[PDB]
Amino acid sequence: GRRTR
Amino acid sequence: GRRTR
Amino acid sequence: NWSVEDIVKGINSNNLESQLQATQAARKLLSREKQPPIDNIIRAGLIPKFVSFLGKTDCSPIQFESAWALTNIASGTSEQTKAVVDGGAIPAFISLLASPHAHISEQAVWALGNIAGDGSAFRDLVIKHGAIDPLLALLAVPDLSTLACGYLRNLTWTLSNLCRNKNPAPPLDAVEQILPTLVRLLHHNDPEVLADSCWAISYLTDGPNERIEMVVKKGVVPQLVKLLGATELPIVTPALRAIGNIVTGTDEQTQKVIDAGALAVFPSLLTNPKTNIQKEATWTMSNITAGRQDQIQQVVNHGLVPFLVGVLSKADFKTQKEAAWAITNYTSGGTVEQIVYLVHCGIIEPLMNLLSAKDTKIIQVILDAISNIFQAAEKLGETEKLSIMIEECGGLDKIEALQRHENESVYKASLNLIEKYFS
Repeated sequence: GRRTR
Repeated sequence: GRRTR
Repeated sequence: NWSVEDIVKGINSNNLESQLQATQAARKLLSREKQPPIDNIIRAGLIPKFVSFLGKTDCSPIQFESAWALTNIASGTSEQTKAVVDGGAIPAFISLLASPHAHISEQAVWALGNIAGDGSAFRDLVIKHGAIDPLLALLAVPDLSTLACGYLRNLTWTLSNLCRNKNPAPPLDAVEQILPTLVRLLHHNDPEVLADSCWAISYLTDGPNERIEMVVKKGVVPQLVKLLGATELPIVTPALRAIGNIVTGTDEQTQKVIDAGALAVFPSLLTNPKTNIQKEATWTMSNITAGRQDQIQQVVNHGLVPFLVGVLSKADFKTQKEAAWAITNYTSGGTVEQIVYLVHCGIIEPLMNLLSAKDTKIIQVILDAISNIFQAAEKLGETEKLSIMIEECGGLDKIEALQRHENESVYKASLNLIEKYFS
């Protein structure tokens, strides 16, 4: 999924 | 971040 | 240049003109490049005096000199910024925002930007003292072009510090109050104003989807995409960071980035000479390939799959690892036809070469992508051709050798691939 980083 | 004058 | 003792003697004279000349001497000391004696000035106990001078409305020269001196102290370490705050400077500087002298008001804007930029605690303390209303009032003109250039740049930078830092993020009502002015600055044709406005937007989008929605709901995405294609690196960098933050939200928020035409800029971003630009652009791509199948199709239609193959083939390792994530997200959510097109573009060979990297997670990311591609080949009954392709690149050697990797997540994936498609 989306990888906030 | 912070700047001196 | 005076000594600290002579400055202390002049300030303790209780002669206003002697105090003015001593304060100016302190400001010139604090303005030198090589080692300003900030701690010596603090240890001399001069900060409370400087703060008192900020309220001498009848002597604007000493207001300016003391504000300038305090600004240079507040620009130093966190202990030095704290000493300025501990002297009561926050409410005094906020009162100076209403000064009829532009150079004095600008100095207060500058000082509050340094204080707020220390961290979330001082940022929220500046907000609690009520700095936002007088700051925004300085920008309440029909056309920003009538303001002085340096004055406008200082206000933009200070506003961006009020948007900065997490744990916690700035108060929602403060962000809502600032956003309309921030959108004005994001459309102002000055490179420094644009850069700092983009940084502020990148701060506000670095959070949960509710925070991202607040920014998107101001219509700034088309302007961000426009600034994404600027020639100034100090503008593209925060613009790309803001775009990358927005595509970490919902698929509808990601779709507005695509609808604004952002994917047309990525051929140059994914080949940019600046390593950090390639890394963040590939990171942005990984979060787009984690979206819907129609959004994956947008990546395909813009010709971006060959560019992902290229970044995976040759780039800095941190960029290559973002590319491996982009492929795994692509293969996880893509259709069979989209996955076949990815292999046809030559993804297999550079994918196998990175199985020799020492980073453990990138090996797990690649093995997941290889697993997803096999599942697409199972639906087509073409697992034998994929196994051959992986063999002729030397990848079977690496998949086989990864069974005595110590990490337990790797041998399971490697063994399951060896059993099901090779042995």
